[PDB]
Amino acid sequence: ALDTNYCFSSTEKNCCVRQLYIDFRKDLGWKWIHEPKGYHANFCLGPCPYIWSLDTQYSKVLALYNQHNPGASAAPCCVPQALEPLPIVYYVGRKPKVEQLSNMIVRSCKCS
Amino acid sequence: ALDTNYCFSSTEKNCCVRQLYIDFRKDLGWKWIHEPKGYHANFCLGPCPYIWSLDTQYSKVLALYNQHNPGASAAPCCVPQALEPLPIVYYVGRKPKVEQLSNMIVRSCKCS
Repeated sequence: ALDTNYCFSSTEKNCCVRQLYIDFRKDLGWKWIHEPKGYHANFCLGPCPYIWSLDTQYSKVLALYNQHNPGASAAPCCVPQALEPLPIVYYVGRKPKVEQLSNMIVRSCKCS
Repeated sequence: ALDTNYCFSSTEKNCCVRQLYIDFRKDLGWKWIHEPKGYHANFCLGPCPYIWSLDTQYSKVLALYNQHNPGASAAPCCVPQALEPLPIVYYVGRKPKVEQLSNMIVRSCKCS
């Protein structure tokens, strides 16, 4: 349950959902969307120690390796698990159209 | 095609598969396997700039954000894509058994 619900509810040094806002024009150079002018994408940050949402088998061994070998580089990394859509409005000429952009918001992270 | 084939033929500063050997007894404390005594698991390390194997839409967006905002933290991370099994032998009493442990070798990485 490494979601925005848990992670935002606390400070948390391990892998977790972090606040992030993106301006469509300032950050992507997307000049074509009408609303919103940007959105809260969030991102995944934090170390992946053993027990901490190691889902795959390889994660477990890899995390475990890292314990018995601290300064290693080799470690599971914190990445998104659940992604959610973002509804927007853009004009095509002066007809407005609503599209739903898939997987734009991270709601939860994992270690991989 | 960020696989061992590509990744090992050269050095590569971006997200790519990196060599790693894991000793069952020394690194995991596993005293129950007979063969092998260890194996080459490998791992995923390296930066994820734009274009560099960005799979989900969010990854692309995140990478694009990072172009317009260089030292940003918010960035796709190098993680495995393809995992391959490892065949092993362990004793049960003195009868030997042949098992396939799933997803134990990383063959390729991606940016997420």
